[PDB]
Amino acid sequence: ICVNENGGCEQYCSDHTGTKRSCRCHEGYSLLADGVSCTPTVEYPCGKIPILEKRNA
Amino acid sequence: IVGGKVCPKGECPWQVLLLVNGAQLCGGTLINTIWVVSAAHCFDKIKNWRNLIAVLGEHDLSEHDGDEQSRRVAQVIIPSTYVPGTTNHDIALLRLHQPVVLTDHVVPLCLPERTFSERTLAFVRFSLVSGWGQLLDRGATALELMVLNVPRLMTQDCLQQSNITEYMFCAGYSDGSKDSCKGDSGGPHATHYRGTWYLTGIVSWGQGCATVGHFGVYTRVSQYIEWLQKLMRSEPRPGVLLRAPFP
Ligand SMILES: Cc1noc(C)c1NC(=O)NCc1cccc(-n2ncc(C(=O)Nc3ccc4nc(N)[nH]c4c3)c2O)c1
Ligand SMILES: [Ca+2]
Ligand SMILES: [Cl-]
Repeated sequence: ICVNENGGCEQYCSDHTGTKRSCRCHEGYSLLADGVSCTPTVEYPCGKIPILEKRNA
Repeated sequence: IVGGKVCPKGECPWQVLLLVNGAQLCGGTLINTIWVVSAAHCFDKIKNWRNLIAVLGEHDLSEHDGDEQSRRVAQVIIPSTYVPGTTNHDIALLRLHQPVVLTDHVVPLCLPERTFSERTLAFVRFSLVSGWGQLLDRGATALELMVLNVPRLMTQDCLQQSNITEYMFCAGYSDGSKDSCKGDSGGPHATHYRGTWYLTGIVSWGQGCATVGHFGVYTRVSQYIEWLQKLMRSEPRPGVLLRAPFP
């Protein structure tokens, strides 16, 4: 699943035996209940630009 | 950087400037509060390993605005497979003496998982490259941080359109108009995917820049994720330079 469309994951994707897939998030993010989306858990998560994130807050 | 634009202050918050005796040495990329990724070749000629400084939150080198944060470089880790004065395995992992403080102007770039980087990021066409390097081949370096959007080539396509190994990739333009350049080595090639930016390349080097028929060469960071991760879990060792086995 992970090789196509990133498995639908916003960030990291792992295949498991069966038609199974688990998405994961980097440190400083948590996975939402959709099982795909990652939301920041800290003020300055990696790979986000604060002055642009605040321009859209 | 040739043919780019000024990176608006705070929009490249992972960019690092490396100094040796106050002089511009190279760029780098912040990946955590104490870890910077740069290019191995930046360190081929260092005599006094204790005068290396990393600066975060830099933008205009002509002024001090208070967002800058300077740290001593405590460790420079280079793969065993890197040969000084060459391009293959051109990567260094730098440990800072004290963490930087994350702020609006100081933010790490995400170091991706290998699978994600190989399966997904490697197919994102355009990525950003940045630095205070030369604005033209054989020209003056930039005083304000510059940034350039460059497209990535598959290596077969690089060779046809021009030794590029599996540890590198080509990106940029073959018309001499837009490129990374001397002074940019070690800086980030950052790739956006679904709202977040990731480290996919390190500015390496070549003979001159913005040369018709030649693309910029980048270290393929996906080959080093496991190597980097293991080192970031390790305790520091006495002596700044450390050569670490690769793989
Ligand atoms: C062992 C050894 N034997 O011989 C040498 C030569 C050795 N090593 C050192 O002298 N190391 C010292 C050292 C430190 C820092 C920089 C440099 N340094 N010097 C030149 C450049 C450069 O041209 N860079 C660059 C960048 C982007 C580019 N994008 C494109 N298209 N082209 C590009 C080129 C650079 O980065 C060298
Ligand atoms: Ca400044
Ligand atoms: Cl030492």
